[PDB]
Amino acid sequence: MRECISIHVGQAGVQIGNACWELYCLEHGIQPDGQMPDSFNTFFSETGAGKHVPRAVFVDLEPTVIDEVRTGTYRQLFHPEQLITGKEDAANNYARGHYTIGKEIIDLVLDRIRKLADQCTGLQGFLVFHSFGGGTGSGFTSLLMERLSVDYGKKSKLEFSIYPAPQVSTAVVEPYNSILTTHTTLEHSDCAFMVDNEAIYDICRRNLDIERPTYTNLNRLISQIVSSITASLRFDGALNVDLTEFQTNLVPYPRIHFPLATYAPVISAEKAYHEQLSVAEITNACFEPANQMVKCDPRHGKYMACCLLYRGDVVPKDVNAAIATIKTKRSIQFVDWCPTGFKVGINYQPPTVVPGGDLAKVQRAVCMLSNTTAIAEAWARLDHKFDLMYAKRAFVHWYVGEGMEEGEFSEAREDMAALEKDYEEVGV
Amino acid sequence: MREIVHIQAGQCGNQIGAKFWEVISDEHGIDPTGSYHGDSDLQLERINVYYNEATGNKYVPRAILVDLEPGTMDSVRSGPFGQIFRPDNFVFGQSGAGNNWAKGHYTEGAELVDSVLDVVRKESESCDCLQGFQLTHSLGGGTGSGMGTLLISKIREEYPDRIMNTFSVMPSPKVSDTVVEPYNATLSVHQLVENTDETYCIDNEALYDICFRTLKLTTPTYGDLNHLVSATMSGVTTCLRFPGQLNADLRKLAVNMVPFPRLHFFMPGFAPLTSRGSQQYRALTVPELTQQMFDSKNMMAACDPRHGRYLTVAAIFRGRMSMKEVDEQMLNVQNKNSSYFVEWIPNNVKTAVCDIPPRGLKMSATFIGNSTAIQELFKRISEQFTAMFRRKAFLHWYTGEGMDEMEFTEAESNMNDLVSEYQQYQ
Ligand SMILES: Nc1nc2c(ncn2[C@@H]2O[C@H](COP(=O)(O)CP(=O)(O)OP(=O)(O)O)[C@@H](O)[C@H]2O)c(=O)[nH]1
Ligand SMILES: Nc1nc2c(ncn2[C@@H]2O[C@H](COP(=O)(O)OP(=O)(O)OP(=O)(O)O)[C@@H](O)[C@H]2O)c(=O)[nH]1
Ligand SMILES: [Mg+2]
Ligand SMILES: [Mg+2]
Repeated sequence: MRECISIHVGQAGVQIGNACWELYCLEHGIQPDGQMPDSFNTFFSETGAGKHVPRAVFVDLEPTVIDEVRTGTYRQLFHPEQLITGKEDAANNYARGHYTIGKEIIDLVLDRIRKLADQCTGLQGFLVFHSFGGGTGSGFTSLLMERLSVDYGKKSKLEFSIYPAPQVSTAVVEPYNSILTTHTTLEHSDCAFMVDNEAIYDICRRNLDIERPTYTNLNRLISQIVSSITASLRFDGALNVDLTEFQTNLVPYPRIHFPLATYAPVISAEKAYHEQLSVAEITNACFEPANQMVKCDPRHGKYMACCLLYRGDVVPKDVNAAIATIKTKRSIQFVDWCPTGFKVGINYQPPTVVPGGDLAKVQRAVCMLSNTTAIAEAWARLDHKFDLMYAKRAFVHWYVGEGMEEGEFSEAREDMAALEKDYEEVGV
Repeated sequence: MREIVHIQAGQCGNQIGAKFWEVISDEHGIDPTGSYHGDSDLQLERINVYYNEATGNKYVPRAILVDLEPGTMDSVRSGPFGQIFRPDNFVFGQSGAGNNWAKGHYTEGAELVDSVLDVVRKESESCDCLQGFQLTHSLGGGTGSGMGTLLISKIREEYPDRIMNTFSVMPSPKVSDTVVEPYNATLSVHQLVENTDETYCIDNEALYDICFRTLKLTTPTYGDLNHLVSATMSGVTTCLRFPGQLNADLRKLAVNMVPFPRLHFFMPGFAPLTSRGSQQYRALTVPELTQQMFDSKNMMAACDPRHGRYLTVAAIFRGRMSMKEVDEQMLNVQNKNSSYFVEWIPNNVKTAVCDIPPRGLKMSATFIGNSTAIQELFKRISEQFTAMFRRKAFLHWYTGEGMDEMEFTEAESNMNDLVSEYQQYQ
């Protein structure tokens, strides 16, 4: 009866989704056809003679990544109708992928979510994977979230939005389309689990010491964090924290919802033989500036709240000492108003990590969130990127050519400017 | 989907075409008959983008060929993969228009556009959806190519939404067979700046030096000369034809490397480029593939990139790799060479990847760059155009069956007005 649905979008969601459902198909013990030789109810649906299909929907206007899925090994379980393919992508262009060509596809995708929402008994909410730099992965969501918000305003629409690094910005115009969406993110969604792609390279090159990562190795990591959030509503636990609880107690104000993510233990197999991976160890492996995957400096900021989603063989007694330990630390800090910001979710089931992946078969795992003020320094870089060229008005004639007027650019930045000031307001 | 049509305007384009379609067809595992024979089932999933499925399990291209001379058409269908064409798309004319640009673009070609516009009007509407009208025309020298400026100025009336690429071969004084290259090349630019949304300014001057220095070849034969120009644009389109960890189309390269519509010229680059003996002594990694492209010598554009700073670039890598090596190297190059890149465009560089590299190479690459350095080429042609124009010469070929003298001033003015925009950014 506990239910939620995944909305993979753009090049990012699909590359994540082929590796995100790589996990669930191995958590429950189901072949990549769909058969399962309850927990699965939230993301599967028991249909036919032993064939469980995911409650996903994939939308990339590029027809290629889905054709890799429709031809790949997961061709069978994914329903071919919700594997939207489009005709031609928006070419990393927000205004193009919003209404010019996106309107051709929103009419279709909103039927499957209405098919699944009507088929699902009761949802805690949605979850939408996407990236800012994709343009069509981003501007489509600017149009999708408002349709789903009007269609479903009471439900919670969280998002694991990829975010470009200040150094490794793989695109050229993604300084534009990022802040254009964040004006739309706060309006409709309620928590944007931001993630950076350059940080994970620093996560994996050092902790699990991989010399050269692929997006596969990167994506197999960000599958565990999402599964760890949703294991409460999907598995048994001493202290279950389903999707509707932690979003309520993590977000103080209705606009300040941008928690950076974190996962632990992130270590190779050879290195895991050495550490016992105690709760005081891995919990302390979450707050250092390294293991965070958003490329910000948490020490300069201050946590408001946090939410620890333990897994595997875990008991509260040792984290009860841990949550007391960090409150002694002065390098780590907390805003004055929140005395205690540590939700503690447990699941007796271990991660059951993917095979062919860098991660190890640890019997313990942690996710972690924090609605900090340190995230403000992230887009303080990007807001400088956007502001210096919009004054020059470069790369804008494409957006103008697609329909979006110049006024939206000034309205998206000033909102992020006004959004930024709140972090100094709330901080003291 | 995301179809693309491919035209040959001039004797250059066809020998480029016969190699353009000899790497691609062999990149899809194809014989001269047309029937697929490759072992990989992946390389057919978007064979449609160029070819059109015909009977007998035979795929064939949408290769439009125009020269105003049959002597070049005879070379194509007789050569290797000469059967892999549509004889309806082979087009002929009486005379080669005399290296004029006044005969083709106005008189002797305008009596032929109706025979090549209808077939692309046919063969563009024949398919589902398309991205652009790319071609291979010598901007100077042969006038069947400069005639293509008419062919490009009219598609803008038909398909203004789409983007017309131009794999244009520039002129150059160090290698100038044709005497009137400034006449036809300078005037053709008056249209491409207003019509085209992309342009890859290949130039034969440097393109020899890449063939001497990098490969150490005794003599550049045109057959062995275009195997790298067929590959420099196959690597542009491979991102469509094949699945990328990061994907891109001809429109993504446009919007992410065109700050302003007139500053849409480019200089390409391909790597790895090696001799036979000097191949085993290279690392075969992204740094080895990185410096092989950014270096001034490996640049088809006859310019010195050390002078003019790259506004924007793109690096369509190929072969399965790690993105970190593709990210940090493109990121390191942007920092140390801070002068060769621009301040007010952070992270100039793009990336793009595929999992199907070309045959023989386990890894490949490709480079694109919009830079201030192209002003050197435009100065180089306009500095001598005015010499040939001041104290007018050959103008009665351009007055008869041609244009007024004021047409030269408007083009030269708007062409010199263009170079100032590059000068604005250095
Ligand atoms: N990249 C290449 N460029 C070429 C080749 N052959 C010629 N050219 C260039 O083309 C220019 C000469 O024009 P053409 O080759 O198109 C001869 P064409 O029949 O087009 O003359 P017109 O009949 O006057 O149009 C000159 O600048 C040469 O450098 C080639 O095989 N490859
Ligand atoms: N975290 C993560 N990021 C990715 C992955 N694949 C691509 N990206 C990032 O997505 C960002 C924006 O580009 P994309 O979203 O891939 O572009 P796109 O969605 O193909 O854009 P369209 O061509 O319009 O579809 C880039 O900076 C990439 O680093 C992935 O598997 N994981
Ligand atoms: Mg895409
Ligand atoms: Mg000729």
